[PDB]
Amino acid sequence: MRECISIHVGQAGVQIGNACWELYCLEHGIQPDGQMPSDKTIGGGDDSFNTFFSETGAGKHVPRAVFVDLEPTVIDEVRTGTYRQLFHPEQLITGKEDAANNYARGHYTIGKEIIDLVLDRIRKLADQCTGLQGFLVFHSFGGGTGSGFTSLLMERLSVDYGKKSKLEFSIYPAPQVSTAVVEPYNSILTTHTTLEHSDCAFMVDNEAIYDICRRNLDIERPTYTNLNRLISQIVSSITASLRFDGALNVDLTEFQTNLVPYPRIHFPLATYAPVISAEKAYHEQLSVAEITNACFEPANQMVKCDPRHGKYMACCLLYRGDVVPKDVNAAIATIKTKRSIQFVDWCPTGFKVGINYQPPTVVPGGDLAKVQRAVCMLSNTTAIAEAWARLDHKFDLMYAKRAFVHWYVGEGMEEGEFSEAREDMAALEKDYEEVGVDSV
Amino acid sequence: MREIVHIQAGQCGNQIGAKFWEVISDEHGIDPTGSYHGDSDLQLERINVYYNEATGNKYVPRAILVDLEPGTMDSVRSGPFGQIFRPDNFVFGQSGAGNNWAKGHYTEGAELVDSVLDVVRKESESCDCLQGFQLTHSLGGGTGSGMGTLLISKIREEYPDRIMNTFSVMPSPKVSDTVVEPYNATLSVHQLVENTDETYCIDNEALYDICFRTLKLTTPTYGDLNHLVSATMSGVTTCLRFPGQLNADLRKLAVNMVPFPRLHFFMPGFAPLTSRGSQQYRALTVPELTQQMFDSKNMMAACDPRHGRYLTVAAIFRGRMSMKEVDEQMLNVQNKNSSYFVEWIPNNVKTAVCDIPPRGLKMSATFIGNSTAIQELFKRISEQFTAMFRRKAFLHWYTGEGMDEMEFTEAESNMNDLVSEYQQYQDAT
Amino acid sequence: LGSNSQVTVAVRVRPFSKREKTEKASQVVFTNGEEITVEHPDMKQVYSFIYDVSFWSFDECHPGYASQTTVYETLAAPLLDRAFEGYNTCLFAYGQTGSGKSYTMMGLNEEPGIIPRFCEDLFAQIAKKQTSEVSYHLEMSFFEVYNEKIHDLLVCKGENGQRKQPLRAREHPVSGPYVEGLSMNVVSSYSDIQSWLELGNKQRATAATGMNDKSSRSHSVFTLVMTQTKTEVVEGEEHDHRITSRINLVDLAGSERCSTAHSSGQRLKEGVSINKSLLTLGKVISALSEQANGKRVFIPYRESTLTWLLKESLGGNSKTAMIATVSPAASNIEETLSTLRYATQARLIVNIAKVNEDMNA
Ligand SMILES: CC(=O)O[C@H]1C(=O)[C@@]2(C)[C@H]([C@H](OC(=O)c3ccccc3)[C@]3(O)C[C@H](OC(=O)[C@H](O)[C@@H](NC(=O)c4ccccc4)c4ccccc4)C(C)=C1C3(C)C)[C@]1(OC(C)=O)CO[C@@H]1C[C@@H]2O
Ligand SMILES: Nc1nc2c(ncn2[C@@H]2O[C@H](COP(=O)(O)OP(=O)(O)OP(=O)(O)O)[C@@H](O)[C@H]2O)c(=O)[nH]1
Ligand SMILES: Nc1nc2c(ncn2[C@@H]2O[C@H](COP(=O)(O)OP(=O)(O)O)[C@@H](O)[C@H]2O)c(=O)[nH]1
Ligand SMILES: Nc1ncnc2c1ncn2[C@@H]1O[C@H](COP(=O)(O)OP(=O)(O)O)[C@@H](O)[C@H]1O
Ligand SMILES: [Mg+2]
Ligand SMILES: [Mg+2]
Repeated sequence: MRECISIHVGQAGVQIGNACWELYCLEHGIQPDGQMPSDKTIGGGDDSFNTFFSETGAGKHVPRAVFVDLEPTVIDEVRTGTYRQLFHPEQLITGKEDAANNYARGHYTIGKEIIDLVLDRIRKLADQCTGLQGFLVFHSFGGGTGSGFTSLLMERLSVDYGKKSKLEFSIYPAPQVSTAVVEPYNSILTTHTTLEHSDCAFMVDNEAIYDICRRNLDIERPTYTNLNRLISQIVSSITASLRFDGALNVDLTEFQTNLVPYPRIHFPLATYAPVISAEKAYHEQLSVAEITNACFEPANQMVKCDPRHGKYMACCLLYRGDVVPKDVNAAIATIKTKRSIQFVDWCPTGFKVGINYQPPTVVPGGDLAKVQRAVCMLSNTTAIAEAWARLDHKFDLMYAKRAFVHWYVGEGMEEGEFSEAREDMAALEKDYEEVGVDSV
Repeated sequence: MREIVHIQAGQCGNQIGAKFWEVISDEHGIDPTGSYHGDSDLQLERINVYYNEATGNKYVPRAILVDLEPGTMDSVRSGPFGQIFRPDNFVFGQSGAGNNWAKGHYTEGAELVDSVLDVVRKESESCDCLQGFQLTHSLGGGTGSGMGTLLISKIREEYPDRIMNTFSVMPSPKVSDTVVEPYNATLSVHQLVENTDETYCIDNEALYDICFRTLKLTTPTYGDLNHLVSATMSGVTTCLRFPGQLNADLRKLAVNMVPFPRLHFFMPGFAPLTSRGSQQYRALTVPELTQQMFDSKNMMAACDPRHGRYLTVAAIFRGRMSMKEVDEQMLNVQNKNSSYFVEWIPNNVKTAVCDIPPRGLKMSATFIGNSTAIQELFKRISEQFTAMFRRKAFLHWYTGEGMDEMEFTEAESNMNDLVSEYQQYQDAT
Repeated sequence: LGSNSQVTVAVRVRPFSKREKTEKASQVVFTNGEEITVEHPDMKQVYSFIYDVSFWSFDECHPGYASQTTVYETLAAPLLDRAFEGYNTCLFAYGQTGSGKSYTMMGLNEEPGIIPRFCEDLFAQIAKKQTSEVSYHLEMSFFEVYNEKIHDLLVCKGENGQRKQPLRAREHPVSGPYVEGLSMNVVSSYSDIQSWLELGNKQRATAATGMNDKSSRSHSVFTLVMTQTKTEVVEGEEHDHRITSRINLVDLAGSERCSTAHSSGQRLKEGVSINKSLLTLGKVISALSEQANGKRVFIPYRESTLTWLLKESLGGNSKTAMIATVSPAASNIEETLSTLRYATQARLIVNIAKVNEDMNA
């Protein structure tokens, strides 16, 4: 009984959470009604694992998830959908006054009326814990909730709990594509506030996943269900060692160590190679020598930043299925002998490994195929600086004419804070430059 | 929940309001008597955005009419959708303004704005939350312009933190809907630029051309023009009344479209418009909409966007669709026609989506655009204003009803300063 | 459209405050003479700034100690002299809550600022010219901005739970913008001016905050209209020439980071209203600085009422002084940098002050 607590903030968070708990439910057999025909069928079992789920004497397994938001258009789909008899009715919807895509509303004005309830709910889900391990936020840069509420929440949780992991997932803004013209402000501000309180922040980018879904699965008209299912498989792969039996198990405290060298450079990138439909499920062997060489391809990442424009700095590879630990070592070795994948002269290892025996599930009427083995790689590399610089440039083009600043000011934000966030984020680019200069 | 308070100031506002109610009801399933008669459930869930409950599952609308003359109220009462309104919200008078702003902002309107604000208070305080108002008025008159501007002023003095969106009609360039237009229009712009958060500009000539060119209508009544205007008024609130993948309330559009406060005057548009015969030859996919929305013909603003640069654009879609298509299409539209956009806004497009489409179209949309091409509409008004003010062509009727000559120069200076504010960015730096 | 002119800028550091001493705050500001230098505490980078005038009030013992009787004779005396020469004049403040911008202008009962010294030098200099050839007349006004609404300061409110008369602005075609219902009272002796200023200071809105126990949460303006009628060569009756002048003394408020100076309710609202007013004036200065560089630029005055009622002072026809009050604290370092940045961006403004006289003959 060691427990992790999921928190979902915003439309994107709630959608990724729905896609994630669908996967968990189809994995353990735990159903929408909270009842599991696995403990009361064979004569015993612990299939619904109590790390992400809970238990009630009536067989109802209520999950550990708040599903926070500030607009009832999203949570009411859960409350009036299939997974209504599963969650706790304390979903912490406000019903009122969406943030309108600014950081100041969801950090000062409307957020402060709602955060104490969320903290009380987290405390109530953490007092029946006999020692938890960490949190998992699902926020989206390019909004008011994902940018401000996550900042306030990781700021309050760095005061009460303190010595606990506070990992997060983040929809990195695409450079060209974007569904908002006020997102760079919120992005730099959240990277100013969610820096000294968080530990690791796994980034994704809807453009790269569009491209890979087009190239591999052959979908020309994808919608966010298929995107969130990939992200659900990723968050399952990074949360399986607690939830299933394995050989070389990874805990949540081991991401802060092998991946966050400096306390500010903790912005890695996810990748999940065996993305193949049922048609291409055949004609491929799908061994580790193919997978791990596909996960490092530039055209299979989840962020739109070429790894070849920078040196790799750390990598955590987490496998699932029939993996014999000789193909993994051979794959890492033949990946090390390549001249494109370039490592820095203070991390020769850079190849953390993790194995698990439970294969991945499959959603009916889905998009992916039944593959006996899966892989998920999380890379901390120095290319991200370029992407950050792009956003930084946007911040310098729009702030130099005080555009949109009345809206942030109207919710109490103090322009000096914007300049401070800019100067703070520039030093991080300078740090990414420092960590490429090889030793003398 | 979010709740809009409709107001209908003048004849045009009343007609558009009736058509919009006759549009939103058939969308939510309400009948003329007030009862629910539907097929789905997502209608009654967010019905409080526009409606209230009376007693027996009856649904009355949150409309608050105002009109100095008595005819339009009786036309809206005796019409088809007239038995559903609240009769105590009819707040009219007699002895209309007479195409005089002075007789609709100081003398006659001063006697009835109190009653209209009483109804506004009664209907607003009932609400749990409040997202803003939604007025419809027509420059070129005294009831609409005067009374609506005074009401906006008094509301923004009372309820400031909300949005006083209004779907104003502007005067056409060539034909004159009324002789003394520039006085009233310039004064209304003086009383709107500083007392609003968003505003929409509709013009009759653009809608005539849309009716004749795309829809292939040779005799379009006012009802068709209005039926071409309630469309976007629905599309704006579609992401509040219905669910979707990417939601966008009015405040989100306001934050993303108004980079500087005064520059909130926009150009609206609808997507799938076609003749009753040429519908079986067209493909109901997304790029056909996206090229039917950016064209300089669908825009009701009577100002070609090609003569300026889109500072901002916003697109509210409604249907089962793929977001890759929408995002990539907006990206390639920005890349192709880069000269018609700006460079210091890197991404100059906002997207927003619903999932419950319209009554008969599998795929609908709505477009809003802040461009520098709308400075022409005010340049024209100011030129007419100078031509008619340099020797005081029709001014003595405005002074006698309590006004002076300095307010006119104030409004002229403000309108010209706004034109200059747009022209500062019309030119590539 | 007469003679050219330039904006005068002056900087002023305050000594430590109690909240800074309790927090063990360091000295991140130093003078290398007439200049200003800031060293970030972490020792990563330096910045330097040069102005036309600099002051120092960190301690009473250093050399070059610029006190209240010194900033006047360095900055304000030229304004009174150019007023007697006919020109218009403005002096306006800038800074952060607690920086000392309602201590340099108004002052204390035992440490007068410019306002209780300007209108005294006025009368000490008029007594030397009380002859029958130049006859003077002085009118005063003292108004306030609160929550983007104008208010009059020198008016006895009627007995009621809420009596603060809202007023409106209006654009004159020739002169410029102005206020309606303004009590443009008359002044003859200091005994009346001091009383009016006492009533104003009483009526100005005040409250307690974390950075100032007596914070002023409104934008105050003190206007003096001076007119001197003079005799010249004429064919008939004498005393026909007239020279006019306006003297504006403007006390602004601070940015007020709403987290540190924690407050909720009306205080937060007027702080954000104050913040919006401060946010448009920086835009205005950045737009007026780019006039001299040779670029076409818009100068938005109508996004805030303060800039709307001070168009003549930033640009227009007025020789203008900018007093930038800063802090030596290491915690209040970014805001001080922003103040100095807006100051050096305000130096580059060029205005056109013209001697204003109507012969009427
Ligand atoms: C199979 C089919 O496509 O039928 C269409 C149709 O043929 C056309 C002509 C419809 C038709 O639209 C018009 O006839 C029309 C006439 C003058 C001015 C404007 C429109 C239609 O009436 C429109 C109507 O669509 C709706 O009802 C929408 O819900 C529309 N409804 C109303 O406005 C409405 C008003 C009064 C009473 C009932 C409905 C709407 C749009 C936005 C938001 C809410 C509602 C439908 C299916 C059609 C007809 C009936 C021909 C179109 O409707 C709209 C708003 O775009 C015009 O182009 C679309 C699609 C077609 O071209
Ligand atoms: N991966 C993924 N991203 C999404 C999804 N929906 C929205 N987004 C991202 O969310 C961003 C804008 O929405 P959000 O940041 O989530 O806004 P929010 O968190 O709901 O907060 P609000 O402003 O109240 O809507 C966009 O840049 C999208 O890329 C989704 O279903 N999946
Ligand atoms: N676009 C549009 N304009 C209309 C409609 N009905 C009337 N108008 C125009 O609105 C203008 C202004 O009329 P109005 O101000 O209401 O007259 P008033 O009652 O004296 O104030 C008239 O010149 C009409 O041509 C309509 O349905 N749509
Ligand atoms: N030069 C100075 N010497 C000593 N104290 C000063 C000086 N300047 C300011 N102060 C102190 O700072 C305070 C003035 O700050 P103030 O300007 O009133 O804040 P605000 O302008 O934000 O309302 C007073 O309490 C005063 O004692
Ligand atoms: Mg939202
Ligand atoms: Mg003060």
